[PDB]
Amino acid sequence: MIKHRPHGIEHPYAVSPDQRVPVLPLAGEPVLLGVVAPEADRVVCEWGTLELPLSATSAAAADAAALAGGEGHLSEAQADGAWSVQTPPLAEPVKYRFHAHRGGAAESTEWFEVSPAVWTADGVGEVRGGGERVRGVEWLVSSQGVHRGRFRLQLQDGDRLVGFGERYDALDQRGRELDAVVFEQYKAQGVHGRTYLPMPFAHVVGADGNGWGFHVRTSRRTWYSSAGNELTVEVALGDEPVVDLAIYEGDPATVLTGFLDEVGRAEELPGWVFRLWASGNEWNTQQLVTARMDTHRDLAIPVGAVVIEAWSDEQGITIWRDAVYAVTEDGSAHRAEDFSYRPDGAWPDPKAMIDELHARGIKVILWQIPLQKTEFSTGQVAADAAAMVRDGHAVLEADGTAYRNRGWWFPQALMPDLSVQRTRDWWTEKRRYLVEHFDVDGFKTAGGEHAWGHDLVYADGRKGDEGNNLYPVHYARAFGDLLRSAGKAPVTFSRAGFTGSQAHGIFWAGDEDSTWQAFRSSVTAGLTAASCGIVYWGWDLAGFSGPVPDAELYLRAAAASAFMPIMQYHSEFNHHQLPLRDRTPWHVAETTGDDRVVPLFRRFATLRESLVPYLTEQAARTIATDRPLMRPLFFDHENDPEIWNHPYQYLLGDELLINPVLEPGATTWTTYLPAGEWIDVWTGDRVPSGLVTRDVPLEVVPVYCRASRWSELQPVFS
Ligand SMILES: OC[C@H]1O[C@@H]2OC[C@H]3O[C@H](O[C@@H]4[C@@H](O)[C@@H](OC[C@H]5O[C@H](O[C@H]([C@H]2O)[C@@H]1O)[C@H](O)[C@@H](O)[C@@H]5O)O[C@H](CO)[C@H]4O)[C@H](O)[C@@H](O)[C@@H]3O
Repeated sequence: MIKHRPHGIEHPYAVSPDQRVPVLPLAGEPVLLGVVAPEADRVVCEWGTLELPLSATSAAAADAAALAGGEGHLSEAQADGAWSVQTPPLAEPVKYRFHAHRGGAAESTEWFEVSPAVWTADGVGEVRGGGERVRGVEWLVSSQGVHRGRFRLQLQDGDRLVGFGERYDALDQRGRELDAVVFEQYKAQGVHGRTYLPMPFAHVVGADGNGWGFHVRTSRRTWYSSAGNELTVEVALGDEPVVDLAIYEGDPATVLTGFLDEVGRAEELPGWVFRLWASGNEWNTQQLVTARMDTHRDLAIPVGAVVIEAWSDEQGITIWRDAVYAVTEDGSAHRAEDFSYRPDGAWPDPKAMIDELHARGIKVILWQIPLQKTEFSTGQVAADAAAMVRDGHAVLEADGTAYRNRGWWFPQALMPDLSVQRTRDWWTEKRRYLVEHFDVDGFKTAGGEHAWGHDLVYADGRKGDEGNNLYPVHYARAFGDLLRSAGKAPVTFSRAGFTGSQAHGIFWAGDEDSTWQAFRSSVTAGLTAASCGIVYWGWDLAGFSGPVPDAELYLRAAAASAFMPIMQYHSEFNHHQLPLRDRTPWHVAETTGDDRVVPLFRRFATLRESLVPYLTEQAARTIATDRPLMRPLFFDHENDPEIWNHPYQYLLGDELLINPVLEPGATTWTTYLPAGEWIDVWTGDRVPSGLVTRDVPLEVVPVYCRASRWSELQPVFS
């Protein structure tokens, strides 16, 4: 047997051994041809009129690590039935196929074709809307059609580029190469410069004149680079060679208003989301969740929400673990009364647990994935999978078969097609009893990045090249709507999204190690996301992955996060080994032996509770004025050049300036205070504008209040 798939697995940053590299060669480029034929003595390619012998070797891989989820998931530095050959350069369309044989038994692949492409300024295609800001329009064309547009936006000296969704490497992207595509990068997002939540939108800000911004209106992939005075924008295309480009003019907030008016905006969430969120993945039973929350109560560390990740049967992920019930063969949803819960099960009485948590004022959030596992051939999970295919609730391959997940996380799983209302209904209907009976307050909607390939088909008419980036938006929206339909606020908690995600729930920065570098990246992620209109945002403070963080990093992160839109701690699945990897304050104290951790965390959490009315009012202003909640200084201060030397500072709402302590061992910290009158919130003293240095013991993160509103904020800090 011999396999060749010209596009391959379509990992957006990687190639697979069965494919053509590159998929679309420029004219003059050679192409590398991979093929997988596990048992073959010899493999040849019939390439045009030539015959090209294949060596046994693969492309390549550092890409196989990538296909396994990247370095965070896999090493195994090394350790495949793969063959490859490099062709002559491509001067024209070539038809090719492959011939292989094992010891005198031969096979032939189907014919394939590849047409070389060239960049040209000549064409019927147009870039609409950029006015005189756009120069150098070119199109990437082949005998097949127009594949991509490209053009340049004029920049002025002093201009910064801030935007592009949620970014972990830098606030200002000028001088860098980046793209916008939804991808799950497992940790080290800043290092790779990738993101779960890209947007083809940015602020152009800081030149003497008034600033502006742009939105490429596409859900297809886009690429960006800036050198000298130009920003280069490359746009993947569908059948129509048109790029529609929106330009917004004004101060940064007004620029944002134009964008959000077009693509959507946050609505006001209940004030309780501003309290502390407690989480960890290994709280997998009723006993564990109640024990952890009891410890919160007993240590007097206030918590407003608890996330339960492994709550479920781990199959369909819509039923409590150990619940007993009659499987519905037709794949229909269950009523609450379908279920009974055994005394010895993982969750003997989940309603009583939730009622008690509610009585203490703690909200409850359940984990979700937009995936139906196929690895089980029996039970409810299998009945629902069959129902998805039968009734058309599954995202489809070009050939009409159901898409099977190509990623490393739950491979082969189906994706519910959330692009249309009927399937959004069907999928969330299975979760309805959780909200209506069990009174669950939210969903942590994890994942959403799983759709790979350009020719996938969605029921809304879109193909995968357009629709795959949109999928996480549909995903958050679906569960938001479930909550609304039960009369509850649309609180979804999501890592992934795209243009339009602004209007659905809450977002967290995703998976990271516990390191100062990850801490710094996360701040940048919140700042850039806010610049694009993502209002309720948080991260896993001091990281959820690997060994428990040291006291210093933990407390630095906790202090800063108390000043961020969403304060949450979290911990990754450890295989239930001992010792625990919990990120709870008391387990961190236990692990480090540091007796400052619990009392100082308590103070931060206690101050946090006092900040809820302020955060609530500021959130409402953010939603009304589009001036961000976690606010880079260029929004109010844009003509001040000095602000760009302190990219990790921000305004929390109008009145408070925050300066996270981002390095280990720091006994002092310097803050740049822009034009205005300031007050150190810890001493209540007046402070002048400009650079200000103060001591930073662990109980302090630098915070300053506008003098005129300090009367309102003073009780919070007393
Ligand atoms: O990159 C894929 C994935 O990696 C991590 O999970 C790998 C893990 O998946 C399966 O076990 C999971 C378990 O890890 C946990 O997942 C909750 C987790 O999901 C997201 O992060 C994961 C990594 O943990 C990432 O997507 C999310 O961002 C994070 O906040 C969450 O904590 O719990 C679920 C449910 O119990 C479990 O299915 C798989 O079984 C396991 O073998 C694999 O190592």
